[PDB]
Amino acid sequence: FAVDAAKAYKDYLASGGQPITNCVKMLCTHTGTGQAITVTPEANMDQESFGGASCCLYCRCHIDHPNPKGFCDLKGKYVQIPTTCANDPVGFTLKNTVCTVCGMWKGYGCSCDQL
Amino acid sequence: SSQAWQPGVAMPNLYKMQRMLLEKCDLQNYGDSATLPKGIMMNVAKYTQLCQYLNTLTLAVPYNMRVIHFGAGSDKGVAPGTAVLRQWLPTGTLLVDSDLNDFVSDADSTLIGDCATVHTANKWDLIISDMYDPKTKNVTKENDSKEGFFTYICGFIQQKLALGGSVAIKITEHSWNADLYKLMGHFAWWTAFVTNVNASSSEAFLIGCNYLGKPREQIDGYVMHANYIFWRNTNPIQLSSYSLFDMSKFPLKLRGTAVMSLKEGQINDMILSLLSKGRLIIRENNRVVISSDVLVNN
Ligand SMILES: C[S@@+](CC[C@H](N)C(=O)[O-])C[C@H]1O[C@@H](n2cnc3c(N)ncnc32)[C@H](O)[C@@H]1O
Ligand SMILES: [Zn+2]
Ligand SMILES: [Zn+2]
Repeated sequence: FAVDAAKAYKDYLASGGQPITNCVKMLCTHTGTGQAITVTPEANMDQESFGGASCCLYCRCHIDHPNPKGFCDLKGKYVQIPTTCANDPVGFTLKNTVCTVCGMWKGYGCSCDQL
Repeated sequence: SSQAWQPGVAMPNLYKMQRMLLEKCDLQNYGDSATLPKGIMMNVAKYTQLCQYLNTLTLAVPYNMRVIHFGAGSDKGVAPGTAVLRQWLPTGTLLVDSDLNDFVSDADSTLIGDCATVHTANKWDLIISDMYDPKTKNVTKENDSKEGFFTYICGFIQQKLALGGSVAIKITEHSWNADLYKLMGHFAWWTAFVTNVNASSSEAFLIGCNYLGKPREQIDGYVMHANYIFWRNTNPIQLSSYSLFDMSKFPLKLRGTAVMSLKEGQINDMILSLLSKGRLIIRENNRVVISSDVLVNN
C-alpha cells in the first residue's frame, strides 16, 4: 500500500475542485531562458516564475516525495509556468515533464522533436 | 521626489541625531495600499524592495556566504521572503531559515521552533529577521521596549555574527527593542528602512551595516525609537510599487569578499577600516552546523 496523491489531486481537479493556492510567484524581468526548473527565475514573456517548494505537491501536502532517497526536484529552485496555466502551478508541475536534452517543458517550450 | 522610484525610504541622518520623546505613531497614509503587480504577495514585494535597498550598501558578499533567516514562515505555510532571498543571494549561498510554526521552504535547511531553541556552531555573514508577534500592537497600554525574540536576536548578533556581517531586523511601532537600537552602534553604519509597498505601516527594517564587534557610537535605544517614530509621524511616505518592475539589476553581486580567521588582539585599526568598507569578513570557515533544542515532556 502507498498513498497516490498525484492521482487524487488530478481527480480532485477533474471534480471541479479549487487548485492549491499560495504558490510563491517571483518578480523577474521575464526575459529569461524559459527553461522549466532553474536556479534563479527564468520566465520569459510567456511565463511566471515561482519558488519551487510552493509548487511541489509533496512539499505542500507534507507527504513523502515519490522516489527512493526522497529527493525533491523543485525545493530550492524556481519553476517556470506558462501564464495560461499559472492558476494551478502544482497541477502543472504534476501533469508535465521536462526534456532532459533542452531544459524546457515538453509541449511548452521544447522543440527537440522538430525537423 | 524621486522617492516613489526607490525601493523605499531610509531614515535621514538628521532624525537619528534628535532626542524626541516617544509618541503614538499616527501615519497619514494609514489604510492606503500599494497596487501590487498581478498575483504578487505583499511579502515578496516587501522582501524584494528590502533587497533592492540592500544592493546600495557595502555588504560583504563572500564565497559560500552564510545567511540565516528568522521569522521565515507565514500563515500560508510557505516562505515568500526566503524565496526572494534565495533569488537575491549568489548561487551557492547557504541559506538557513527558521520559524515558530511549520512551513515549506526553499532554504538549504529549515529549523522549526522558537528562535530561542536555535543554536549554530558557525557564524553568519547576513542575518534577516521578520519575526513578529501581533499581540504587541496594543494601543491601550504603554509602548515599552519588548523582549522575547528580540533578546535572542541581540545575543545571536553578539555571538554569531561575523565581523563585517550585516543584519536587517523587522520592527514596528510596538515590536521593537532598545538593546537592538544600541547594537546598531556596533556597526559601521545603520538605518531604519521602510519599503515603499508597505509605507502605510510603522514597519521598518533595522539595518546594521558591517559589524565591528564593539560600540562605535553610543545609542540610546529608547530615544532612537522615539526618533524613528517622530520621522515616520512627520514624513508621509508615498506608497509605491514602481521599483518592483525593474528587476534587471536585482541579484546581489558576488564580491568574493575575503574571509579571515583572526584572533582579537589581531584586530588593528586597519582591519577595522577594512571591515567598515565591506571588504573583510572575520569568522572561521568550517562546516555549517545548526540545531533546534527540543523540550521533552509528558
Ligand atoms: C510577519 S510573519 C513573517 C512572514 C514571512 N517573513 C513571509 O515571508 O511571509 C512573522 C513570523 O514570525 C514568527 N515568530 C514570532 N515570534 C517568534 C519566535 N519567538 N520564534 C520564532 N518565530 C517567531 C511567527 O510565527 C510568524 O510566522
Ligand atoms: Zn517537493
Ligand atoms: Zn527538448
